[PDB]
Amino acid sequence: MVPPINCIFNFLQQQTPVTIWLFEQIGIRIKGKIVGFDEFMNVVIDEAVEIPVNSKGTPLGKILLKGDNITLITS
Amino acid sequence: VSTPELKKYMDKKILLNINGSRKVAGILRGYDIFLNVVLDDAMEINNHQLGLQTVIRGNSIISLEALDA
Amino acid sequence: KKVNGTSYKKWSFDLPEMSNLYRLSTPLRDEVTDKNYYYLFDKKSFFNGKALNNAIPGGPKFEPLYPREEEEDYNEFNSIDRVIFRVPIRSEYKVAFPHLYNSRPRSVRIPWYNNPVSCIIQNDEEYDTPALFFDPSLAPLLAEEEELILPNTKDAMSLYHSPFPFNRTKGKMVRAQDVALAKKWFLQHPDEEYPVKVKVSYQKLLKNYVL
Amino acid sequence: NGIPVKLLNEAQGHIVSLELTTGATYRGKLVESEDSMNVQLRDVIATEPQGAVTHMDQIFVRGSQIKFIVVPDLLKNAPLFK
Amino acid sequence: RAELEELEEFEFKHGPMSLINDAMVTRTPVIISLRNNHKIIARVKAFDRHCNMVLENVKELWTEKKGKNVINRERFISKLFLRGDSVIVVLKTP
Amino acid sequence: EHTIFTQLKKNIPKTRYNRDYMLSMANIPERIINVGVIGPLHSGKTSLMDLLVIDSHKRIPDMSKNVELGWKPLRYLDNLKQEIDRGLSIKLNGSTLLCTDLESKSRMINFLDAPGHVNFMDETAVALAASDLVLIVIDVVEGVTFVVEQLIKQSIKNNVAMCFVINKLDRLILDLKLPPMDAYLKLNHIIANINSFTKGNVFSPIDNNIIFASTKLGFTFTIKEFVSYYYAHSIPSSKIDDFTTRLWGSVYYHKGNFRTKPFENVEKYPTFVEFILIPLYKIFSYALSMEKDKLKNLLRSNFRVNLSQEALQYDPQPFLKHVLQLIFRQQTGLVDAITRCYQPFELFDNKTAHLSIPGKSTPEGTLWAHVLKTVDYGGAEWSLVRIYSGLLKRGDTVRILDTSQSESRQKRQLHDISKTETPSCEVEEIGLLGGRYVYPVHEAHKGQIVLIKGISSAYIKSATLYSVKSKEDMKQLKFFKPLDYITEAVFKIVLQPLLPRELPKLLDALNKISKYYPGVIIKVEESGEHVILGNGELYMDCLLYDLRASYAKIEIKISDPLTVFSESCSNESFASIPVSNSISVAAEPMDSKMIQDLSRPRKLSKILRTEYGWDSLASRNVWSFYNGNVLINDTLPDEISPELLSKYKEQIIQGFYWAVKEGPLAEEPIYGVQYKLLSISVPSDVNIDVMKSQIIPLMKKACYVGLLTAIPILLEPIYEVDITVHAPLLPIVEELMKKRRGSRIYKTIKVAGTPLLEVRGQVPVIESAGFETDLRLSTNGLGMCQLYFWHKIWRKVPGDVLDKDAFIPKLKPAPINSLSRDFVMKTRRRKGISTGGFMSNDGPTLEKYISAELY
Amino acid sequence: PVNPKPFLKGLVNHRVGVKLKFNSTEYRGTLVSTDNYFNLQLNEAEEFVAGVSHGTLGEIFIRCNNVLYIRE
RNA sequence: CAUCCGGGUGUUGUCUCCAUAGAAACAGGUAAAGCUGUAUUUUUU
Ligand SMILES: Nc1nc2c(ncn2[C@@H]2O[C@H](COP(=O)(O)OP(=O)(O)OP(=O)(O)O)[C@@H](O)[C@H]2O)c(=O)[nH]1
Repeated sequence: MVPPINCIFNFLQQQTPVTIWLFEQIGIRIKGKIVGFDEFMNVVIDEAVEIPVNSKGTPLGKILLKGDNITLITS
Repeated sequence: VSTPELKKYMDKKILLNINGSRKVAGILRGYDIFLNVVLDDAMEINNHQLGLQTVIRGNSIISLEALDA
Repeated sequence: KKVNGTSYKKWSFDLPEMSNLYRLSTPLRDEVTDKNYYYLFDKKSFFNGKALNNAIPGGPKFEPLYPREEEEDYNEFNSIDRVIFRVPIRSEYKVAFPHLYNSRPRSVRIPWYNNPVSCIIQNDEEYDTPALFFDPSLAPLLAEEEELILPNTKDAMSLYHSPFPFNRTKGKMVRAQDVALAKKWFLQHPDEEYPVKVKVSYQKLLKNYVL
Repeated sequence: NGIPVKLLNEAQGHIVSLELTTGATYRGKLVESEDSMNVQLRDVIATEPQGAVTHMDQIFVRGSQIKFIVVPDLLKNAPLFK
Repeated sequence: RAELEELEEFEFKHGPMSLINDAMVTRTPVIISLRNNHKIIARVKAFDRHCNMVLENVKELWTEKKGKNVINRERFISKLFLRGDSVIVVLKTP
Repeated sequence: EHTIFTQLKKNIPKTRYNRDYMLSMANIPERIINVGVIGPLHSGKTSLMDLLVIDSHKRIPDMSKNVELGWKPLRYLDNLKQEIDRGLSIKLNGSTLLCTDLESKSRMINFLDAPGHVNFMDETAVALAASDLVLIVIDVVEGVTFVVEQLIKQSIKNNVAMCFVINKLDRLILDLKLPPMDAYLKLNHIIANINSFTKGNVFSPIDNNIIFASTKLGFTFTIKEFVSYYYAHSIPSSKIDDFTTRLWGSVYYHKGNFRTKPFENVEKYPTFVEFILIPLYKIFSYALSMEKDKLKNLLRSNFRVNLSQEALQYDPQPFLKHVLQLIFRQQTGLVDAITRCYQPFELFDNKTAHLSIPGKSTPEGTLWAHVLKTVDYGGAEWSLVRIYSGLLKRGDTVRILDTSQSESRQKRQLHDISKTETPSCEVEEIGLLGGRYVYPVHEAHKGQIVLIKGISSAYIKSATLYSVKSKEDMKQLKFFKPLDYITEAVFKIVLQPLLPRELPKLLDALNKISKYYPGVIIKVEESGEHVILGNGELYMDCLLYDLRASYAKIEIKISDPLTVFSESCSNESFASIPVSNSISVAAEPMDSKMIQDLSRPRKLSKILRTEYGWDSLASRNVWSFYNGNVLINDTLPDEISPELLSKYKEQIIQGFYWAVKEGPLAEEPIYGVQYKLLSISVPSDVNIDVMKSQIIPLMKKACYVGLLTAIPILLEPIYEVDITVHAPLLPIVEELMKKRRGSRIYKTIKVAGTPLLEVRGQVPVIESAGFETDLRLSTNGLGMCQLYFWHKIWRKVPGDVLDKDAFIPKLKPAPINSLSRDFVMKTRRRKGISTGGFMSNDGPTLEKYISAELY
Repeated sequence: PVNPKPFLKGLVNHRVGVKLKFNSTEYRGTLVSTDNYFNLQLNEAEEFVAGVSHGTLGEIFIRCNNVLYIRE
């Protein structure tokens, strides 16, 4: 077994490309690299990039995305 | 308090029905008490793949229907 | 309030008094109440013996209760040269397994077959201790509500373990011509290092009871 | 403890019915549940909110996204309640 | 429990729940945004962990509108309790 | 149809839970736990079952005043006159109970009360077969006796989930008067022992496997149950599991809401002791010893339970029991524990494979059930049957197969790999267990065990019933094996009927006995001497009573008790000489370890052999053993590999089988031999059938010759012997042992925290003959002996058979060398082999025994 | 190494912008203080209506649950 | 089969001690007794 927390930690260690989907919002996505970790799914994510979904790119700085509105992680 | 008993679904391909009439696929790798899924990454429902391994949040899950019996 | 009234028909006690009474009795009615003591000395056993015309060295004997008719007359079954006499096959057995070792059991009751006993009964000050066992190998729902052992409980347990009268803390009353005490000594299988006359008397008593 | 949860648990094994927040009714043998109504079912049909049905083997469901769970009439008689 | 309460109070005094407390103390008219499009211009009275509020001299502002239409309506209420989940942003106009 | 059913329902106890609901539940599997309560003699499993029954029902009929009070125990599942009077549970009379859990998930439980007394392991075996969980029970005091260990071992064969119930806390509290710490220690020790006995799993109060109890005083609990009742007020719901976990083991609790640090400070009394055992002790002491008012107050405060006005005026023991009942509520804790134990259905498949070979099931197309036991619940013969898959409705016509007809069937199927159903059965009625009634029901269902009334005619002892609808279905089907009735019969008795005008009646009764008691090899012999192999004395006696009172009602003669001896050799064979009316064979004594293994794919076989007895490759190749006796049959000459005459073996070994069944010395079976073929001089002119026939006698003859050569012996069986004496009476026991011929004391095991020297032993079954009674009398009602045969341990009957001088006395016992022969001669006489009151033994053929072995 | 809460703490007395749930509207203001539950307090709060400064509210307090993300 | 020697259970009546109203609650107050109770993913922030 590999828990979610463990996975998150691994991702953090790596600093690999991460693509986050937002909760109750299909059209927008985020793409960056995991810097932080918390007791909840909340994590701080430098080098982030907003993405409108293919139903390209947009400008975006460094961000911490809150735990409640996450859907996907991958790294 | 109780852990979700998904030991029967371990290392099986599962159609994760998630929020907003969306879908995810992939083989099940791990889980915890919140229902946060750890799975090997697959396509989003023609069809197209993103990521190598994926970690889905608990609240987003509407269902996770077993593809493999 | 420890009785019905001056009629003296029902009685009903508390513990300490009862315990005291039991203690007082102890010399007189020390009937050994480990049920197993009476294996082959229960009434049932005696009855069986009677209907089998069979003894126990301690137990009573009778007129045989059916026509003593032999004449089995040596068949291929029950020959000398067929069956094998490794075991002596005493009477003790024949009653302790009436349906097997005795053939043709007419009117023979099924007897008991009980478990062993493990107890401490001592006349010392201290209580609740491992006296003569073997030793082992290696918030709170109540704290400080009680300290576990009282003062009465030393004897309470003993009382609980006891013979008929005492184990009950209440009861009915009995004509004093009732309440045979010698009963309980003559039932108790006693016969080792008593003189023969005593043994005979005991046997007689048993017979009287049993019939 | 949650008496409806208890009821659900008891029902386990029965051909239960199950509608979500999305409005998609399932009907089938209940496999397992938890304190939070995290259901599983076997040999289960799945009705789409619009109309069309779809058969499926082993569904897992999350109680937060479950609206109401229909149990057969047998469990009315006994024996969780009193 | 008391200790916990005290701690909470301290936190409020220090962190993001300080401003609201201050406002309450002062009792000034303040505007509150909501989920369902309701600008609540009101006087603060009560306050707790969950950002629920007892409000006085309350003036809600919305737009009753089935399109195409543009209407701005607002009503006065004497005393009004409020739940925290509805609230997005509270602001003190000096 | 309906009226009759209604009537049946009426003649029964009305239950606290609804029977209809239970029935409904039984439709759905996973909601039916089949449990066999099983333990040592007088564990109090029957008592426990009674408690459960009481809990279930509103009011029970024969439940008198005294029993209610709690003086006499009530065994609701004693039933039968035999049992009521005897004190032993003596058959398998269980019951079916809807029980709630800690967290009330209702679940229907097929409970089965196995007997404890060793001589009824038959029943225990049956229970095991039936049951997928097995409630082992243990007496705290007598501890984990060898018997318990054996049961555990044999349950891990079956295989089954092992919930433990440590019953008789009361005895360590009250009788042994242990300090609470001491009691705790004892419990720990017991647990450790249990674990040791077990191979794979671990058992402890945590993880709901142990269930602490005392049925006399009438209370069972698990830690979890206790927590639920009396540690939910004080703690939040998040830290309850943790608390429970903490509770067991070398763990202490010094003041702190809610910590609880392992070790330690100032005062002793661990967590377990603190939060459980100590409380129990307190309850006991206050219940007996304290003034009542204070106790009542305490019970109002600490436990939230109210003594009624009548209950205050109870006598101590009854009162104590009542108090306990009030405390620890109607026993759901036990149920919960059971549930926790049963995986479920990971094990189930394995268990079914074990019973009836591996493969795969077929649900809808065909139903199959294991006819387990025939019994007499409501006078008439019922059959307790576990429907494994499918659903068996009333009046359905059903296939049947006695597990004698099982192996053969399998073989036939294999060979196969016109329709032919050999017997049938119209299912006249079906119902549930039990205790003192059959609750009649239309549908049997996959999972539940049920008494069926039509099933009997065709089968005896055990069986497989089914209802296929195709050839494919038939092919799919597997057949249950006969139950490994663990102990295996030894103890012989020969019946005659006193007035042989009624031999027929006896025969009829005998059949019933065979059916009803399934550990009863009843051989009908050639000379009208009907024979009964019981497990042992008590069992036999019980059976006799059943026969002589109920199932026959005749004056029935009964031989002094014998045993079956069996034929084996000490030295190897020295001359394979053939016979003609042409094969020669000769046999070697097998290695002890190998024999033991046997008692408990060619390449694989070879490997196994190598592992066991250091046998070579050639040896491995040659072998082809049979019967489960055991003998081993080796094809070990030179020419056989080139020859196709020695090829085609299936026919050849029939003779060998026969030989094994009925030996030379006694026509009493062969054991513990490795046979070796040395020459098979087959002529040119075949006529194949004729040749086969010839071989069938000839092989047997050859075997006999080999045995003769090998310095053969009759083997006695030995009873392994439990004796639970009070310590200082061990010398008496020793003396007793010395007094008889064969006997041995292997190990005096001191039981933990008792005066009871569990002094295991060996005794030859022959010289037993009421040994138990002797032991008990000598040891003034102390040390309940138990004799048994689980091991299947045989031994030499001391000395040399085939010696005409031998002995002196007829009526008396004979000396040991002499005895070697005497038994044999008597056995022969019994058989009808010798001719005369004076006679001898010798084996043809030929040439005057090779000129008396060349002088 | 850099967790979220410490980052947040660091970002006190500095510019921040916050996005919302339904009827999404960006903010822009200097951060006064924060807590464990992520309720915010800003000074000079400008209202970016999808990247359009509609109005300047000034001294404001944002409730945590509607918040989407934090940015410089 | 019967004979005594004892026994309960209620049906009653009679003799010696313990009692003791002729009716209270609504509407809620006072006093006591009997049970039920701290927002960050699955319920109510
Ligand atoms: N001291 C003590 N005695 C008990 C306890 N449980 C049962 N007994 C007594 O010991 C005997 C055993 O109870 P049973 O239920 O008859 O034993 P069993 O389990 O039926 O044993 P089998 O007859 O072999 O089935 C009875 O006479 C009970 O009164 C106990 O916990 N403590």
